[PDB]
Amino acid sequence: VLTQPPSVSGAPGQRVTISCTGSSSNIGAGYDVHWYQQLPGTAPKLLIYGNSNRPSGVPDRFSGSKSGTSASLAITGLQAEDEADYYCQSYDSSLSALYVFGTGTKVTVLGQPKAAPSVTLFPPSSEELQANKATLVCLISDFYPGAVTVAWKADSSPVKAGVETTTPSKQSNNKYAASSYLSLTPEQWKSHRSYSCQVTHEGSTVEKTVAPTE
Amino acid sequence: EVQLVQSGAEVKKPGESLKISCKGSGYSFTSYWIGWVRQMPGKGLEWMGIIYPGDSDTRYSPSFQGQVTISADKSISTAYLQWSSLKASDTAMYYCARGVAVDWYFDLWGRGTLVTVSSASTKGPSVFPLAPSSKSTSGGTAALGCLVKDYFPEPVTVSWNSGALTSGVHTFPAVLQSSGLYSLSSVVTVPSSSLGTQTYICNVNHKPSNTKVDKRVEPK
Repeated sequence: VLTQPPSVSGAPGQRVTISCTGSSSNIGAGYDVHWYQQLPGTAPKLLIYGNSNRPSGVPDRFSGSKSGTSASLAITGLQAEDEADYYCQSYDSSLSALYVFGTGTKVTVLGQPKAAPSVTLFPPSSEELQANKATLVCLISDFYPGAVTVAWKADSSPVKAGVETTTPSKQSNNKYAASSYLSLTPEQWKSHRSYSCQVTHEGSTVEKTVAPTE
Repeated sequence: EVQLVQSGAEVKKPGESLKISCKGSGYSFTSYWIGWVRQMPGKGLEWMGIIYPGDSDTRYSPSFQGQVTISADKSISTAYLQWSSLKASDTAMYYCARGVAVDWYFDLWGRGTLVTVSSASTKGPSVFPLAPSSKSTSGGTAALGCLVKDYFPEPVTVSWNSGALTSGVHTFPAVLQSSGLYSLSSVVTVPSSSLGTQTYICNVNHKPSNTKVDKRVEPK
C-alpha cells in the first residue's frame, strides 16, 4: 500500500532522498505521512511527523515533504550514524487501517574504501568427531563492499548439501564479516582427500583448504 | 523519563497460548492510545492494532482482526497482546508503541518483545574449539575461535577471557539449521607470539537454558 525503495545509498556529506508512494485512498487523500528510523538492533523511533515536522532531538538534516500520491524523506549531509532502515507511515481510508507502514528502506553510507576479505577455514575438532559430527567453519572477515559468494568443494567437486551461510553484517571496525558452515558426517569427512571454502569478492577469489589427514 | 516497558522474551511451541505486556511509565497511561506492531525476522513493520486504555476502545488491523486480542488494564498502566494458539509464523519482535490520536502516529516505542515459536525445545549448546594452527596464522597474527553448536533458543552471548579480551573479537550472527537448532562462531585475532604463553578461554552464555560454558582454546 505504501511502496518505498528497498535500498538507498550515498557517501558522507552527500544528500539522499527516500520515496514513499501510495494510492488515492491514503497519501492522495491528504492524510499525513510520518517517518520512523530503525538503527540496527534497536526499536524504531519517530523521525518525522505531520509530513514535515521534526521531534526534538532529530537533526535538522532530516527533512520531509509530500506531493500528490507520494511523499519523500531527505537526508542532507549524510553521516555514518544515518546508516539504518527507514519506514514511512500514514492512514488508508478504504482498508480501515489507522496505520499503514511503508515497505522500508535500508540506507547505507558508502564512505569506505574497498577491502579484500580475509578467509579462515577450520576443520572439525576431534572433540566434535567424537560426538559423531563434523562441521567445517569458514570465516570471512574485514571485507567491503558487503556482497560475497561462498562455494564449498570436496576434492574439486561442488558440494551444495549441508551448507549454511550467514548474511554479511558489520564488524566493530565498520567492515563486513560473514560465516559459512559445511556439516558432514565423520564418514564423509574421512572419505575425501580435501575440502575447500572458496570466497569470491569483487572478482577476486580466495580458496582455503583442509584435509582429514591434518 | 517516559518509557514503555515490555515483558521479556518468550519461547513457545505451536498451539500454545501467550500473553505479553507493555507497561507505560512516566506519564498518565489513559492520556494516549497504545498500539502493537509486529516485525518478523528480516522484514518490515506491520501494524496489528491499537487500544485506548481509558475505555478499552480497540481497533484492529484487518490482517490481525480475530487473530489476536489486544486489551488493557488501566489500573496498572498495562496493555496486553495475546494469542490463544501460536503459529510458527508468529515468530517475531513485537513492539508496544504510544499513539497520538487523530494525527495517528507513534511517538514512543517500547524496546520490543521477541517471541520464538518452534517445535524445538530449549537446549543448551555444545562448544567446540576452533584451534589455532599454521592454517589460521599469517604474519604474526593468528585466528582462534570457538564453535557454539545446536542451541535453542536464540541468543547466546560470547566473551573472551571473562571480558579482558575485547580487541580483535568478532562474534557472528547465528545459523538456523533444519534441526530447528542454532549455531554460531566467535573468533579473535591474537599475536602468534602468545600461543604458547597466553591462555585463551571463551565464555559462552545461554541464558534461556541456564547454561554457561567455558572452553580453553589451545594450538593443535
